Amino acid sequence: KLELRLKSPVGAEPAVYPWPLPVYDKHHDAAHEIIETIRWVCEEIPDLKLAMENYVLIDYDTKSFESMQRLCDKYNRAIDSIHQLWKGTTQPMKLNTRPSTGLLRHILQQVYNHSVTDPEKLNNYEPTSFDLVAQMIDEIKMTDDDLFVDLGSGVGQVVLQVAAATNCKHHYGVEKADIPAKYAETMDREFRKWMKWYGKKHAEYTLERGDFLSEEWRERIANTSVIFVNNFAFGPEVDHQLKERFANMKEGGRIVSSKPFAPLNFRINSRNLSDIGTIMRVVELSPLKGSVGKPVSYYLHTIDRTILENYFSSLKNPKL
Ligand SMILES: CC(C)N(C[C@H]1O[C@@H](n2cnc3c(N)ncnc32)[C@H](O)[C@@H]1O)[C@H]1C[C@@H](CCc2nc3cc(C(C)(C)C)ccc3[nH]2)C1
Repeated sequence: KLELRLKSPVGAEPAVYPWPLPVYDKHHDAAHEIIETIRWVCEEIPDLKLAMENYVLIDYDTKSFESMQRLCDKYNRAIDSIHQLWKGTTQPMKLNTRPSTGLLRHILQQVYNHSVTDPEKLNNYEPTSFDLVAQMIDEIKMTDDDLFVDLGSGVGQVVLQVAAATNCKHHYGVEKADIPAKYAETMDREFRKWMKWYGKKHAEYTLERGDFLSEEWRERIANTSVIFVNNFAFGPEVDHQLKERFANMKEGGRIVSSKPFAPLNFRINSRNLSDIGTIMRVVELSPLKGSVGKPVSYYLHTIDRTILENYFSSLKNPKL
């Protein structure tokens, strides 16, 4: 049918690619997706690499189908070879694995390229976040008991990313507007599709329609251990409304944001006991060197009512 097919490394349904090979944006074509996909699978399987590298030269002219099929076939043949070896005394790769950071960037990238049909329909109302978000996840030091929500989910790329790098129960995304929430519906599928295509595990997640300020979410925000929220352009109305939901939150949970929900040099005194800063720490996170008003940093808030307790331990016994 004048097309290309890649064979899944765990005998899942192959990836179909129509010719000519679609270009998605100024820096992303499906041609390189392929090349990437291949060398990423070569990564999981040292054997496939062994069967490929010692023969392949990696590079081909992407303009020619006669040259792209040349590679795909080579790859597809190497796959069968390994699958045969999978019938021998040797074990296959462990199926219950999470993606390595490197791999996952590529995966989410595919999910974007394939689901975002019109890369302009949202980018008009919106203004690599991956590397950034990755940093935050190491900073969050997430434990198997936490719950995560992205407030204002968008198409939920982060929702997905957290779901693959951490290890917890149903993680959630909340999106009000129909457009990005609609894209999220197919973003759900492709992600789950490609994950199976690669044979990698991901925590349960759910990309939802709704407003986070609404009555129902008041409750849920309080139950959620980890909160990512990009609040750069939020405006005082909504900013205050969040602080109240964050108030109810359990002890020790975290909030990551572009803008601080509590001042940085916050000392507790007379006319500030009502303020949210009383129940949380706010340490500043330094930005990754390759990501973009140039001067920007980030803020990690941790629920700490010992901050408060100390002030009420101090009103008893003035040492000065
Ligand atoms: C500016 C943020 C909040 N957001 C805008 C979206 O918020 C949505 N939104 C507005 N108010 C809404 C409402 N009350 N309920 C439902 N959703 C609403 C709105 O529809 C819009 O699509 C965009 C971020 C993008 C989602 C992916 C994402 N990038 C993140 C970056 C970060 C950093 C800054 C800490 C690194 C953290 C989390 C991220 N998630 C969508």
